[PDB]
Amino acid sequence: MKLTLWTYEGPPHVGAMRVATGMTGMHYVLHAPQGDTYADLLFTMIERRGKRPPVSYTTFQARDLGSDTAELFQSACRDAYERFQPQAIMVGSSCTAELIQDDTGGLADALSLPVPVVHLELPSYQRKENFGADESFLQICRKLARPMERTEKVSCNLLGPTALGFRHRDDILEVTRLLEGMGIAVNAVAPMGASPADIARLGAAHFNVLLYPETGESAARWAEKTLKQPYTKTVPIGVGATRDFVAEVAALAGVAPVADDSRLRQPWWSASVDSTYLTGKRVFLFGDATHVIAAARVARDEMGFEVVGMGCYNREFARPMRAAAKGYGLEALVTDDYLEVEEAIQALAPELILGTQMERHIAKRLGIPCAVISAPVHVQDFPARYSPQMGFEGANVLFDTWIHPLTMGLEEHLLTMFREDFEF
Amino acid sequence: MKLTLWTYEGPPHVGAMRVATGMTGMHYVLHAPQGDTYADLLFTMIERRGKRPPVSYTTFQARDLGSDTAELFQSACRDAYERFQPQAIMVGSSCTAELIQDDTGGLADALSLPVPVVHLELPSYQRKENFGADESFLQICRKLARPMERTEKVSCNLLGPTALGFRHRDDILEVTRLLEGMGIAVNAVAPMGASPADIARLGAAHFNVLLYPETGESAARWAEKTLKQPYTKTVPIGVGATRDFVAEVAALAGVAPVADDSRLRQPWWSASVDSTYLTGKRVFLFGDATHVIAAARVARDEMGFEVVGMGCYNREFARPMRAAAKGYGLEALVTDDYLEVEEAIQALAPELILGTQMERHIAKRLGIPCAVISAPVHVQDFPARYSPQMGFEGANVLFDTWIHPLTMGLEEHLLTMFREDFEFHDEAGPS
Amino acid sequence: LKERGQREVFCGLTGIIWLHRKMQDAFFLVVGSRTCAHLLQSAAGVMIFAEPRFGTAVLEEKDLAGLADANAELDREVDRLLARRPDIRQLFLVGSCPSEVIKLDLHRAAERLSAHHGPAVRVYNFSGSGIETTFTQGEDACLASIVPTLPATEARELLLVGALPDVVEDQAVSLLTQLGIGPVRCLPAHHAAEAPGVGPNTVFALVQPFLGDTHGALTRRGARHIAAPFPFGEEGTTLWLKAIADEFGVSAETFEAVTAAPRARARKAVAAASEGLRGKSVFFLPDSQLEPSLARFLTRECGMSAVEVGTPFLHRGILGPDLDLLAEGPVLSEGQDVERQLDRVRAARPDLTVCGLGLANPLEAEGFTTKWAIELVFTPVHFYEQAGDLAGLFSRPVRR
Amino acid sequence: RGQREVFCGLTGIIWLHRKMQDAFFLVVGSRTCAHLLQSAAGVMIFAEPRFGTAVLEEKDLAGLADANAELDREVDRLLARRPDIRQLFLVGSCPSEVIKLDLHRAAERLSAHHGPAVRVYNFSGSGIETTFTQGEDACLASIVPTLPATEARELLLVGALPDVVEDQAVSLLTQLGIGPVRCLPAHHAAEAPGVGPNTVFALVQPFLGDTHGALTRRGARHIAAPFPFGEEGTTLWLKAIADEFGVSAETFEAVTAAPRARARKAVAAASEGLRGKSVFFLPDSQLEPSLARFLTRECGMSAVEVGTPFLHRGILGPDLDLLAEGPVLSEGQDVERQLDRVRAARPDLTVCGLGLANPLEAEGFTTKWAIELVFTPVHFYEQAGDLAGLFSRPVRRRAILR
Ligand code: PMR
Ligand code: PMR
Ligand SMILES: [Cu+2]
Repeated sequence: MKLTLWTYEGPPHVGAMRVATGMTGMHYVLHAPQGDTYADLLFTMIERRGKRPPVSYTTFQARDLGSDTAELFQSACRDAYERFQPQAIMVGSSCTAELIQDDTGGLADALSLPVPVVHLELPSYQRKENFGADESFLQICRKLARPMERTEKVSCNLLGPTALGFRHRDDILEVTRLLEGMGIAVNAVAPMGASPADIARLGAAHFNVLLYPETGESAARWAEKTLKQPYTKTVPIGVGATRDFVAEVAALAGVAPVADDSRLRQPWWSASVDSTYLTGKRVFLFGDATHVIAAARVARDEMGFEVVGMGCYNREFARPMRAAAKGYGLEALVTDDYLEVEEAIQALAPELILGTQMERHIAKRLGIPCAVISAPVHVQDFPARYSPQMGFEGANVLFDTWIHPLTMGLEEHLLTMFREDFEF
Repeated sequence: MKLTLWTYEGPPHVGAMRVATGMTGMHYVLHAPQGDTYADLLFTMIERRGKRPPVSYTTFQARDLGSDTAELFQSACRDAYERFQPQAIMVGSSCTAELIQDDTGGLADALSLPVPVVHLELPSYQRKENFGADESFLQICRKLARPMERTEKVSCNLLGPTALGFRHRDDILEVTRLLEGMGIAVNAVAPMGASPADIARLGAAHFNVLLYPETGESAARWAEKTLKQPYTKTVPIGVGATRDFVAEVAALAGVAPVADDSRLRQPWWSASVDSTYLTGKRVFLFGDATHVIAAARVARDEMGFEVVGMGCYNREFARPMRAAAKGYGLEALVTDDYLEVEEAIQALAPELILGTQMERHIAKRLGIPCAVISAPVHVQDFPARYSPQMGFEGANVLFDTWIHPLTMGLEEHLLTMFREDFEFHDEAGPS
Repeated sequence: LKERGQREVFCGLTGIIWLHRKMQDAFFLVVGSRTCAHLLQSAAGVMIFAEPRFGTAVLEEKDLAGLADANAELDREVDRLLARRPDIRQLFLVGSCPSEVIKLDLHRAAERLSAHHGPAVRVYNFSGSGIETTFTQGEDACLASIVPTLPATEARELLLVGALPDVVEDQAVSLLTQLGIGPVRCLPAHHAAEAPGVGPNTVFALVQPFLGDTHGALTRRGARHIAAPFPFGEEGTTLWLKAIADEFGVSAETFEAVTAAPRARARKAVAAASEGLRGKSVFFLPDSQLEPSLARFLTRECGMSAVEVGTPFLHRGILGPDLDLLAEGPVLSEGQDVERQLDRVRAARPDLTVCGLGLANPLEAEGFTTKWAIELVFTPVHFYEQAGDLAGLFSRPVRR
Repeated sequence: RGQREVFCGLTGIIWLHRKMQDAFFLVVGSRTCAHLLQSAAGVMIFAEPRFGTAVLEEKDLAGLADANAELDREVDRLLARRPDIRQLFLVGSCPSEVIKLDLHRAAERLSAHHGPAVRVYNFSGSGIETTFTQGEDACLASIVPTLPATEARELLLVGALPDVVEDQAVSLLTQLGIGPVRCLPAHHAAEAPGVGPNTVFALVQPFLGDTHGALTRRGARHIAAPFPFGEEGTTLWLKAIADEFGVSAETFEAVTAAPRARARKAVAAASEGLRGKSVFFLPDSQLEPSLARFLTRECGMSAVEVGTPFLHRGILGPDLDLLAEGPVLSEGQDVERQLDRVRAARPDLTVCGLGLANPLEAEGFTTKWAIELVFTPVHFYEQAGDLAGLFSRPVRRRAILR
């Protein structure tokens, strides 16, 4: 009923689509109305993924509102198998077919396709895309990932990276570099580059690594029991989080905590006399829960920013969010509308607000320095340049991206100061 | 002669300092009046070098008499010796030190420095900072380097990088990655990371790689002649130039030209329906000649930008630039003053002024999208993040950094176009 | 005609994106689920960040398992929004796929809201769901919603039935008054002040091709349709102006004098953009239904050989005027599933591959120079002065 | 003797042109001083500044008369492009001194040749004579002789101070029963204050040493008052001025009671991080002792080495009198020893030069980069807690980053 203008999160089937588009060769066929293929635009433009996302909406119309929708789905699955030959295939429904129940899993079993089929139950009215992605990942792990022999080398699986994710593609590369640096080999990244063969091999690792808890906590928790696999908690955004993560995977694997920090310039580039106006600036962090928490641990501990606000939109992650908010002395804004956060920063007026694209836009509307750290973004925020957000190079990226608004502000402030004085 | 408020290049002694502080264990004992210390501030703050620039200043406050100034220079030479323990010493004169009659090298020899002392001549009134850097490089190569046996594995020399360069750090990381991924090791990147011992070993690499021509080309020629080390010419800024550079270094070393283009995002991204509005955008291109020529290739080929004007601020490399400009249907605009640049931008009215710090500001005053593609830049343009320019990752950087101002404009212009800023016009049928 | 397949077109709500631009005193409350909310959020893009009139009230689980509660709550939220937005004078409830399936009485809801709100806010309802509509058709439905309400005028008036930008509609009006009398009344009223007098003798000038049902709704009032090829090039524009002129009565001399400057204005521009289009293969995929007009223009003026002009919704009584200038060579096939025309594109490789945005990037990576028709509806290219701009937009001869 | 880190006097031009508008500064010299102006201005140069370098190429080296003719041509060209100039400045630089290109006789040559509306004056920011802030001193001291005289008790506090703070000071000071204050109401025209035998000048910024001498030459009367930086400095300054001009203290206690309260409260609010931290006042701007007295007493600091490039005890004695004579001063400046003293003493807060700031901060030293206090408002009451704040900033930043 609530009047929504900018939903931070899409519907959950978008999340399932993100997981499917991320990995290779698993066709997430959908029972969706004609027109719901709009989601393909996100992956084809903002992520600029070349090939069409491996998803086949049934696209039913006023002609199709009865058992004809079931026949549409039947066709969609058998077609998708032959035409778009997968090794694994998803089923599910959007809002419309969620209301017009069609027994998606029953239909998929009715085809009885030789490739595994992952039945997806996606409540599309009370949950959101982060759920959708996590639930889809969990279902495909329980359908394809079975316990098996540990790799003789100590190995880990990165879980969490997901197509159309904030710098996920770069972050996998950075964390892979770091893990290999310690000595840990990455067994299979899922679900951003994995393949159903790789999901089958998931169990072979010694311990999963949670890069993005939003899309990976369910998978890691299930892996803890089914595959007897511990998973690291500290997402390594920023220098301090990187050190903790290094120590954590070191303990988990058994290898020394040596990690090469010769690319760490942020501790030096922020301790410099140049970065002294940055001390005690007010910041309003908003967006993804893990991103916000780690960004706060950076802002208040490695940059000198004073956190004056904090907020989130992952209700799923409200508990750690609130815990951290107490940690910094603030109160977490676990909301899902731009109105609340807008009023919050207007009351607070922090110097550097940062977060979702909305934070940037209503920063501009309020003329406040603006940065981007969280998930909801457009094509510009998806860069072609190597810009991870975790690891040491992630720390440097955070530094530059955060103080760029500040440098712009200082330079424009000067330029207005200069060439301008009382006329007489 | 002219009222210079903006000067692209700096005085020659500044370039000499670039080279000196780029090295590790090289003190640049410089005759200079009290106050000429200011360049240590440039190095310390713009580039954020932890250790202070290893240069000394024989500051003569008001004993300008030749008997005194010579003594100050000698004392400073010896003091810089036993203070900082360098493996070699660099001695020269700056500005008034040229005006004051001193023997910038004779005294240094007279103090019987056991460490090698490289005598520098820097004509402080007809040359610039890029010259100075290149000449200081030539001097240290002559003094320290010496022909020896070729290394068993083909070793390529990354000639050219210095301190306070435009991304002279992320760039050499990228080039080393490409070269070693092909297989060729690097012997000694000579400035921006080379002890005088490294310069002593410059005569064992097989084939030189001239990273940044302007600061290091003369050393490259001397290498080709004396050390008999062929030097590559193309600067791998972009994708086309990178492929050419890869092929060239393959030929010079007789190895396969394998290229790790898995990181290459710029070709695909530029060839996207998201960013076809780029076609037919006049871009003004200023800055140091190498970066401008490379940016010319990138803008004309990889992005489809129609380039409207190519200028440079170093006359030393004018001829290649006029060659390129005649290539692109334009005429080069080699100048030194900001006025002629301002006029050229005003007349041509571009839509993307890729240029030095000053062109960035000329753009902002004129309201044209701006970017930095050259050497004269303040501390902001020296980022902490991995921001190379050559190599494939350099191509990705180039893409995003060049596109970002245009997108800033577009979404800005949109928010203006939008009804929030457009509820001012209305029509009712036939009015 | 999707052969039970993936029809890539959007649900009609995406038309609201520019409709809200046209009628600047009109709010659009969409009752779609989070899927439709995300669609509006995305397809609008930067619209969201400047207080757009895009209420996407999401119907949550509480709105499920209940019908009267749902529309009562809708009444409540509407009242709240006019409390926050008193400037609005026409509220546009729109039918969504979730609204259709739950059988929400959008008509009755709009009726009760109008009743308790009065003439101050004339809230209207229409349908823009993907279960019924397809992209542009939403604009058709939205204007058809106001069609009965518009004042009945039996006097001979002209209706500018189209949402062209001011720099387009104003030019059209200026030209029409320059040759004809021009009792032009733009149906997409800029404000409620310019309420057009639709009627029996108020013959309506159709200017946006995708408008199909519009025809029916206006003709119910008696408003006749001029069989004028659609104003989208040297042929469509000229024929449209001519037919509109003789429909009201204009001498050939006056027409020539009025259109002489535009004729030379656009002839040079179209030629200067056509050499990038001179003699190449085209392929229109069914995104938005402008393709027949685009083929009528581009194939004959810029020499773009017409392979297949796909269309999601083909029309006979409206498309006929520009259909006459259409060559028989192009395949008039309707909107199939993406696989069909995609395989056709792969087989008969076209130089320019106009399609939906979803196929634009893949076929661009698949060696097909692509132009997305999505740009067309926003970019003002629907009259004489912008005929060359349209050709330049279609040109896109990007080299590396 | 040794390596001196202080910059040329041309660094004065950077704030002089802003504070004294309608005043163009031809710094005739080499490309080197050109670069120094470039870098120091940083972003000013983009905002069409009122300075610039008249480069002496080899051509304009041997022939001094040739250089003179070219300089006259350049000056005419500038005034044609800048008719709004009211006082051009032929400021000499180190090359200019070596070439002994007398700009004084040049100023005579082009005084009224291109219009008497441009009063071309000559001073010398050359690093061979002045040291950093000695530039503005030399500029104003060359201003002094051209100034007219007066026949009234006139308060010539020297206008080297930001116009906002200057307006504050003149407001309070006139409120303390004082008339002529060298406060030109518009401040956008040549102030041309009168300097006679009864003229009383109050030194405002310590670096103005030769200005004091010049005013004494013009029969003007100095005020030996502690400099208005912090709380006691500003208080004693105002009290002293009030006495010498003839005003009593009774009204004074009421005029600046609230300002005194704000100054003390703000200093107490900003010195929370500044609790007995050792300060090594490295000689950079010769401004140090005036800041020191403030820090050591009313901020609650511990001075170690309050050095100075030059020491004008004639105007520093007042300020030093409040300074605890424990902390040593320094007339001997050489980084070859200054940095060693800093490293050995391990002061928690050091005001190093900018080129020494980052290196010193790399050695576990919180460095207050000193170029601010000349450029940022750190004078009088309202801006005393501000000054304490910029000093407490480095230690707080160190605290956060450990
Ligand atoms: C490294 C040489 C350099 C540069 C590029 C500038 C500009 C500039 N210098 Mg500082 N600055 C240097 C030197 C000088 N600056 C000058 C001006 C000025 C001041 C007062 C200030 C400053 C600073 C800077 C800055 C911001 C980045 C920085 O250097 O830390 C630039 C670009 C700026 C700042 O850092 O504090 C927030 C600050 O407030 N510059 C002057 C006065 C003559 C000096 C000696
Ligand atoms: C529903 C998904 C989707 C997304 C991602 C947006 C925003 C956006 N859509 Mg396109 N757009 C979608 C659909 C539509 N777009 C709309 C708007 C819009 C325009 C005017 C533009 C465009 C484009 C894009 C793009 C990429 C370029 C951009 O951000 O502007 C986004 C994210 C972009 C283009 O097609 O290529 C240059 C362009 O200029 N769309 C419209 C027309 C009413 C719809 C139906
Ligand atoms: Cu920016």
